[PDB]
Amino acid sequence: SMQEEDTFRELRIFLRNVTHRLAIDKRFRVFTKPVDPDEVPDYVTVIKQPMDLSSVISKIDLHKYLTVKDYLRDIDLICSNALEYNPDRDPGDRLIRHRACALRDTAYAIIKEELDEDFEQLCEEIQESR
Repeated sequence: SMQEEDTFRELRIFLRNVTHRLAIDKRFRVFTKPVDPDEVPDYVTVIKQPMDLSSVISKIDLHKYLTVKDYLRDIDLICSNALEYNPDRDPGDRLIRHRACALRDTAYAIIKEELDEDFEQLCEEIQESR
């Protein structure tokens, strides 16, 4: 219905807003474009589902997230790809691992403070009925 649209438009705007607060943050700059294949050749062999804040944005715009839960799962993938790819054997590794976790935990904290539970519930029921 019209009212379902209203709801997803509202969702999309909230998701853009969150992604961009993540993206302007200095610590998270390295998550704002795809790991470049030509510049990191074996990434693709280890990491099967690549994800970064730019492709999250396109996905919002192509209406791929009907819930916040689905959006969070993609932010979580950004983090876990990074923990999975990066060895954990020194301070640079340590820096990047800490930023991935920070990204993930910052996304949760923002959603948690700002997302009305009745709004997400309504998003979930609309998806469950499709």
